[PDB]
Amino acid sequence: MNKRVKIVATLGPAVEIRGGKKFGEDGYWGEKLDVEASAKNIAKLIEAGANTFRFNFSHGDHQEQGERMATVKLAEKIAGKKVGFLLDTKGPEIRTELFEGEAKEYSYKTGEKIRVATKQGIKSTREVIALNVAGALDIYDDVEVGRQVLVDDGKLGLRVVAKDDATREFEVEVENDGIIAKQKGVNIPNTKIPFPALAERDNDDIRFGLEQGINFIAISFVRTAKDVNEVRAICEETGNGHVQLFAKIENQQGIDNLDEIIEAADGIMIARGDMGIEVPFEMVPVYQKMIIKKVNAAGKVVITATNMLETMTEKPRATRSEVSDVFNAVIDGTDATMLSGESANGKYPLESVTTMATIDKNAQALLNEYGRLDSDSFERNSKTEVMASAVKDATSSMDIKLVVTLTKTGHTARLISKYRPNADILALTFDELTERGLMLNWGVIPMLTDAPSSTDDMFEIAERKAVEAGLVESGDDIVIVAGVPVGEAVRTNTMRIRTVR
Amino acid sequence: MNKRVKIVATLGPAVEIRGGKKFGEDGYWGEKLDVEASAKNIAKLIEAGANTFRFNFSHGDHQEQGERMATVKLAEKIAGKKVGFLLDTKGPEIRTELFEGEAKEYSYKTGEKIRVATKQGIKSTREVIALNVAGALDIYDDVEVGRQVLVDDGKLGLRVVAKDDATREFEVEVENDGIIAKQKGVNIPNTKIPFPALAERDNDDIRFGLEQGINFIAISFVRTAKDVNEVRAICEETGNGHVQLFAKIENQQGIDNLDEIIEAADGIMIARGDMGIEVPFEMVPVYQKMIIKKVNAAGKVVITATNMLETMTEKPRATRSEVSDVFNAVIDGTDATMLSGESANGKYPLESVTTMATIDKNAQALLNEYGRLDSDSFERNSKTEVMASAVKDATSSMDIKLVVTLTKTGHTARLISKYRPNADILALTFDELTERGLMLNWGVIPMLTDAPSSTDDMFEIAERKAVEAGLVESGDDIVIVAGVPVGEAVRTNTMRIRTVR
Amino acid sequence: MNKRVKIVATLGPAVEIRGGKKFGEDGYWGEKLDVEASAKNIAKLIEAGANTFRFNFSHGDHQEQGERMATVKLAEKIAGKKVGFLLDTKGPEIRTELFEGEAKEYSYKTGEKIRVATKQGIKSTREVIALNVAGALDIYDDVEVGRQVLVDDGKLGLRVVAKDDATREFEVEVENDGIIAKQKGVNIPNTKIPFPALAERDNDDIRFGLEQGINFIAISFVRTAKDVNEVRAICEETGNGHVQLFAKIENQQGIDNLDEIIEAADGIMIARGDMGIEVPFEMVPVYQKMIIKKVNAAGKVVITATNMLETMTEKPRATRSEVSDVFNAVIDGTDATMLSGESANGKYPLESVTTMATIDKNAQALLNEYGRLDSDSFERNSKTEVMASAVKDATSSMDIKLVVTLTKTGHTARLISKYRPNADILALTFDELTERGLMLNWGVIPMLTDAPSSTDDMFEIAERKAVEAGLVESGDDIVIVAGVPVGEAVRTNTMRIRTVR
Amino acid sequence: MNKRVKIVATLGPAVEIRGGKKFGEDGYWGEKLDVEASAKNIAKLIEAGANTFRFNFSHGDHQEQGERMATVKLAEKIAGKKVGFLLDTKGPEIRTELFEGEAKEYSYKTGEKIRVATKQGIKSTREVIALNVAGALDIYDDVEVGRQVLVDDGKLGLRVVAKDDATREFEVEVENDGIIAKQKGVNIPNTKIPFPALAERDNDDIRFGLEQGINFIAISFVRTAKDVNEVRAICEETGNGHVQLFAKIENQQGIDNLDEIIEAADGIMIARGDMGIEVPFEMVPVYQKMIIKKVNAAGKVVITATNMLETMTEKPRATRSEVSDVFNAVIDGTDATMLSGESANGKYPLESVTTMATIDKNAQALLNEYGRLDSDSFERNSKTEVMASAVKDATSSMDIKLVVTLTKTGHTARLISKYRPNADILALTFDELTERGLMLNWGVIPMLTDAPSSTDDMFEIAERKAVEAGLVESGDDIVIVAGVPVGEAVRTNTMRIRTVR
Ligand SMILES: O=P(O)(O)OC[C@H]1O[C@](O)(COP(=O)(O)O)[C@@H](O)[C@@H]1O
Ligand SMILES: O=P(O)(O)OC[C@H]1O[C@](O)(COP(=O)(O)O)[C@@H](O)[C@@H]1O
Ligand SMILES: [K+]
Ligand SMILES: [K+]
Ligand SMILES: [Mg+2]
Ligand SMILES: [Mg+2]
Repeated sequence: MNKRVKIVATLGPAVEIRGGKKFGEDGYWGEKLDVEASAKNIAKLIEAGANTFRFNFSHGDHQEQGERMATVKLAEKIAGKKVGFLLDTKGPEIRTELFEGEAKEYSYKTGEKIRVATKQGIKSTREVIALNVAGALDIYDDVEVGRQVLVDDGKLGLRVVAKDDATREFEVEVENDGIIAKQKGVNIPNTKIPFPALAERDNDDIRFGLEQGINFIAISFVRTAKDVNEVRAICEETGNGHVQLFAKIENQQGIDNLDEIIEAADGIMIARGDMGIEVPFEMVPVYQKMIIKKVNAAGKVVITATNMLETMTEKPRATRSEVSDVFNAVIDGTDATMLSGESANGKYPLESVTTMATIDKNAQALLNEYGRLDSDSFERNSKTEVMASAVKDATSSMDIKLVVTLTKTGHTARLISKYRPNADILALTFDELTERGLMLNWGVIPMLTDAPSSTDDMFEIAERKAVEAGLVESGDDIVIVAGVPVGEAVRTNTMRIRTVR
Repeated sequence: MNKRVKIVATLGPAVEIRGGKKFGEDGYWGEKLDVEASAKNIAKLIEAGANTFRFNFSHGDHQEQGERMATVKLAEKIAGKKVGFLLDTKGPEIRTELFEGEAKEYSYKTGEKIRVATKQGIKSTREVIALNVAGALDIYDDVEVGRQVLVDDGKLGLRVVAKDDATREFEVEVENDGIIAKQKGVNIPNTKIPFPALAERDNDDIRFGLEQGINFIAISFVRTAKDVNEVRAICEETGNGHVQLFAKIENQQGIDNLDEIIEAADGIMIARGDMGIEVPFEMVPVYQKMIIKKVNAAGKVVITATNMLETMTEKPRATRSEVSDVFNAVIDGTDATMLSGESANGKYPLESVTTMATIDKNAQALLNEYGRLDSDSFERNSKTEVMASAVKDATSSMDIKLVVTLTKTGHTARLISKYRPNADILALTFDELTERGLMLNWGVIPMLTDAPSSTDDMFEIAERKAVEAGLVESGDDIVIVAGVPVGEAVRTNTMRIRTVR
Repeated sequence: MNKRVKIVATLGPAVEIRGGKKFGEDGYWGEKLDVEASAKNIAKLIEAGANTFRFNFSHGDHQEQGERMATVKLAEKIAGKKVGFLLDTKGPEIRTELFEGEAKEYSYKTGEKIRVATKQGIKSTREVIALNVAGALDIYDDVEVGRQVLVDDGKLGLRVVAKDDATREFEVEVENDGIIAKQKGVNIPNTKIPFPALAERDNDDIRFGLEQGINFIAISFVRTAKDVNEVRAICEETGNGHVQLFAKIENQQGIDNLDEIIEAADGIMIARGDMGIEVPFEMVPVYQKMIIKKVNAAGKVVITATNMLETMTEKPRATRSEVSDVFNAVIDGTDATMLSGESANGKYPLESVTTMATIDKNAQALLNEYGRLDSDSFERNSKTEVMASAVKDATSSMDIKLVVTLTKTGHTARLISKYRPNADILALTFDELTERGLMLNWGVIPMLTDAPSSTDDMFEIAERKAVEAGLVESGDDIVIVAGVPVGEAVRTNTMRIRTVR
Repeated sequence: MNKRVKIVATLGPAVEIRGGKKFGEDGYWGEKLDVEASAKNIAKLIEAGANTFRFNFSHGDHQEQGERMATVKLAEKIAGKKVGFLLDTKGPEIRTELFEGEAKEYSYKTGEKIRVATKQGIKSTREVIALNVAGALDIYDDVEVGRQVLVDDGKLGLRVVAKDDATREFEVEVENDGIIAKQKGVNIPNTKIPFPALAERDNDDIRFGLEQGINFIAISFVRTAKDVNEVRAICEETGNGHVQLFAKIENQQGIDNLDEIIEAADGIMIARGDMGIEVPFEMVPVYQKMIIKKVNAAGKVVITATNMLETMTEKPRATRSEVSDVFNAVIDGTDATMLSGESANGKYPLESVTTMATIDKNAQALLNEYGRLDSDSFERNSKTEVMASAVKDATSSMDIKLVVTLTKTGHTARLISKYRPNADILALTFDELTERGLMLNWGVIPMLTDAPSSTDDMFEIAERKAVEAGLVESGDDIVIVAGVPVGEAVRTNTMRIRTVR
């Protein structure tokens, strides 16, 4: 079984050894990171099934993100397998503040009346919490009495009971027991804060990521096609046109403008953590099925994320609901499933990846019986798409071990992946950027190979590479597609059914 | 519009000029046939849409059949188009006898009591009719009182009211007004006459046809797989293995043994004239839909025949029921529609072919909306069949002007035809026997071409031949299939989508 | 088996005995009608399955039509079975005139030269054929040289070769051997004769028919809804609002206006004879399938007509194409099939009804497997229609012997019939007009009963009537619908599943 | 919106007030139960949508269970709403023992070494954990070194590293940080402990529960139909034949024997907590979808259980995966969803019921678009089932506000519920046992009414009861089913479509 559903694993201190000290150990942050040992841990995750690593710029500074990115490069060499590099931005969001005098939280216990400051560039006291609003907007006039301020994915709730004009402070009452922690999302539902289409912090973080070398950018809180277009401009201006942009849909505006966002973007990341707070929690499942169907229909990449194996942050086994959620996401038709704290911050990062790989592999087996996606309803809008439909027909007609595509830019691979064929898809490409770029497409196994010359037999190369990759053996039937001949073909125009020597 | 449904046209005196005298003219039979003029008439029928000519050995002697066959050869040269040659046998049947003293019929008017002789090798009187039973069986003991003797496709009915042992004669009463004519089918329903699996007259007629050069044999009254196998043995023994055998299903036994007959045969001819008398007339439509579905499922050829444009024997326009029957046969999924008396014996032979071509062409347009055949339900049982399914998918995905196959034996063409693609199928073949052999397959346009060498580009040849044939123009999209490379491919393994220069 | 598909039989001299003489015997016309002997012949057609008799006013005169209708009333008493009475109007048509002297017809040969008069109010001679043009129009200026004049369903073709202005006569050449009989329909394709809105002759014929007592009117050549509305006004004005109007679609204008025509009418008669000459003959099958689907969707009645068993006019058995046509019309979804010359003019009127009943009964058995109609796609537009859908669901769920509806106006029966349930429909109604009115609805067995009182058990009456009818026996399962209770119910609101005691 | 998907809420100390003290407050257990205050808390859960309360006999003792059941009877009076009573048996299971002294639990760290006693009838200490094995079995010889002992739904893992024959103790190493609380389920995968047919403890617990008055029994670890039959015998013997048995499928033996188990039982509880440890965790989603389809096909009840809103035990909002799990269970076709620790042990019992009701209500709205269940494939095996199919057809055909069934035993309501109609189902029944008995059927609103006499208008009563319920208003369309007339009817035989006055 080759795992068709791709895994995005968020990296962080959990797999990072510093000075021989593990995450949570006293004096850990004071130490310098141990690159080779940290690299070996990451390589296990690669071998376990991680197809792309996510670097959340919401937390670590550029030195932290850059060193972690460098470590993944050694991990690829240790593993002998390449992975995608994905950058997740802060976005038009609100996040929290530090405490005075050595405090890191207050036993925020239910029923008390306390305060949240709107004054920007400051820090907190037990009776008054400061919002490090991204950039430095003043939201005092945007929030009315009766609004709710939620801290840490909604773990703790604050009701605005009054507004103090003298200090520009909200007087709030704790609705339940919880923890106030730095760089924590703060959600204030039903609130129209006018944040910028692209904040300078995001612009700078993206440029830093582009200099390091990344393949994908996940843009937090995309509200319109404009949020995508601004990032696209930076990628094109810097000569990084190959970078794919995944819009993060996490609010009503992103949902209202979904069709326009899908058209501008290369894919969607269903950011359920913020979405379930910004919109009614009971509507997220409805939106998730609908987003997956729409993104697939557009031949784009969809990632399901947040709380998928949440319990695995503290325990070696996930809950029944967590396994069900990962299984259903695959059935709904997701290209990829994602791990956040489970891989970044948890006690069982490798176990979380292996557990997700096992469920994803089991669920792929039931796509024929229970799968929601319907390739039969699609309009075939181009000759390459007609070929992708034909390949899917071959995989339905007989037992096909592998579909091989010789693709220059990955277009043929994306269309074949879009059709969800009953076969793994080996994408033979001629450059590292195209190869890494296909890593989140459902069922695609990207493989680097020499660009073919006019005198080469591309069918022979496809069989040779598939055999080298260990994906096929003598007697197996494979479907191979290419644009023949090289140098005259305008597009993928040929389908061959071949029995492996 | 290229006519996908093939037409089988029975030849006869109607298009044959003898001594400058037309059929029906006094002294016509006494004259010698005019080959070139007769050839020009046949060429018009070829141009009108006849894809195969049927020679009924039930009527004319070997000199008549042989000269007619020779005339069709000149017609192909005049027309510039080749047609199939089909031989129809007498079979385990009963046919009628000559009258004494210059009489050719008696105004057989209803209610009289008269006689039918069983004595073989004799001739008739108004009060006593002789049965020229094929070969010379004695059926006197096979027919009981109360049985019905029907003459000329059931046009006239005789009820057996008594049996005279002294003369071995049946005493019958005329049930209705009609004509007793020579070499007329005589049906005696619910009668178990034990005729031979292969009569000597049939064996001799088939050998004569094989010496002349034929592509198909329609075997009258096939009751079991054995009837087909006996003919198959003669074809193989004489070096005529290329000949295809169409079983004629015209009785309950043929219907009971249909699955075995289909397996032994290359196709079925639904001989409705005898079938509608041998079995309840109201069941023929049920059998017709079922036979077409079964033969198509087997990738074999099905021909619907008898009374299709019957009125056109005497009038220039068919009845509403005749047009409906031809239209429905195409909708049911027939490969071919047939003309008997309309082309052989009628006053409007060319008009009958043109009328059938018009209805068949109109009906092909409604196959997507009303067509009974369902390719989706078929098991794809071989790699060439998987390719045929893939070609059908391409024709459904986008507008394909033509499907081209380079086929050595016609196997790929038959499987593509089986799938009923929304396109004409140009079958490029390397010998005349394969070319003529594909003439009754739905949508197949056979074309002769040089056998390809290892250095040829078969895709270029396919486009060149299609353009030469006038079937495609610049900008048209075509699907081309072949076994590449020539000399190493085991079978059709390649599908190419090409835009015509 | 009960025959679900209804039969319309055209009456004429064929079933009539004159002074102990049959049609086709010398001096037949000079003898008075043997009413009782003629009535006995008609009762046999009723017993054989004719559900309605058609009186073609294009033929003969009011006395002949009135006498024939009285004979049918006698035949209903002799058979103990009621039938519908249908009047077929002349419409905006051209008919050949009576001939001077004794002649009823003349035979013509290909190439003969004759004339066609345009002068109205005169009789034909063999050499000069006169026309009865609706509205007494002069068509001389409407017909150019080169136009074709066709006689009797296009059986005989006449070519206009010259025009004589002195006599306003067309000089024509006979194109094929044929007959020109008195009162035969004349078609002049590609001409635009300006026929009137409603000819006075049609107003007279309709008023005469309503006075005799009829249940249906088939309006010839309906061009627009106004043609239906004019007839509707006469039916309403005379207190004959119960009469149902079947628009005859026989020209391009009717096809073009089909939706408005269906909306105005109670049903459609597919008048294939004129339609096949008025429009390309190959399109009639396309139009037939489409009309049947549209009329059924509208919950109205569709009759397929002309040439269904044409050969049975002269012979005891129909052709294979004729049997195919009747079977396919049932499969297409027709409520009724019709006989014209076969029952009015032929040698086998009773046999023709019996043969059609046999084919129709066999075809009904294949509706589940091959039926074109799809009740699943219908919008249920009213509470009675929702009950009709529920009744069909019951018939699909289990073996239902009979559906019984207690209907004051037949609306519930029409809706149940629209749904094509897998059961016979016993329509218990309280007046003879409603009873005769349902005779052409698919599967409906109309039965007269006393109107139920508010103290009656309608479920018990339904079982008793079905049992007395011999339709069901002990242990049979039946579905019964009614509006309960009587006097409070505004519509059929109840469905009962009952086992026969 | 009425919540069609039923909720089972496990009761416990969480909703209980002891001497004016809440769960999670010092000295709570040393205070007498405040019955009235506890009853008021429970009434809120009833108001929020709990349809049945679950009493887990694996926990506490008969006095605690009996007192809790009495409090629920009080809560039913306070809410003016009735709920079902469900008893959950211990079954052939292993549970941790009570601890010596005050301790209810102990915390353990990874790598700690402790022992597990096999001796029965003793209490645990922190260093030596004792087990209550069903049937008081000695499992020492059944467990080898290297086996894993899991505690509390597999939350804590223990590895057997040595066996001490002197004390019959297992030496184990703690594999992950976790807690060992009293009376927690213990799983030892890949072992075959020979549990008895029905433990005497289960016989006692069931008899005690039946005496209190219960409507349902969930049988833990059903291995075969015999497990169901033994409980059934006790219910029947005691005159409690009305009690429904839900087999809990939580091991491979139950999965293997599912068809026989479903046949013996009234329903199935998908006990995912034990099932996820007993079988590969990735297979639970496959088994869940399959069990729901099979139970629904059988016209029986299916409950999905465990970890549905697990995070709500400690927090006010559930995770994204938890919400996905509840939504998917409804989409899969579950009759009911369940709360365990969330309602019995957590800080947010009322909120947990409210959150589940909200998700269940939203999910019901997407059943038309995404529902897995397909009533179209069912065989209608009886006349009442045919009526149920017809009712669903009515709800599909038009906007039906409510379906009302007058059912003596609830059979008609079960059949209507099986069909998943697009409407609420008001079940009018004549006894409280039938009424409580229908509380877990999908979409059924059970309502007590007087048994109708033969002079009563059942249709009028149905409308009046629906109106008094506030379920319908003037102009609403309702479908009513009944067996009419009362005293002659052997089953529901009538369907009425009625508009509310
Ligand atoms: O068939 P389409 O969808 O019009 O795509 C054609 C385009 O795709 C390409 O073939 C790219 O395909 P690959 O990257 O898979 O080789 C371009 O060369 C070409 O312009
Ligand atoms: O794919 P299948 O159905 O096994 O057929 C394979 C056979 O068909 C053939 O390719 C014939 O095909 P063509 O006659 O169309 O060239 C044979 O050479 C081969 O043995
Ligand atoms: K982020
Ligand atoms: K023959
Ligand atoms: Mg977010
Ligand atoms: Mg024959």
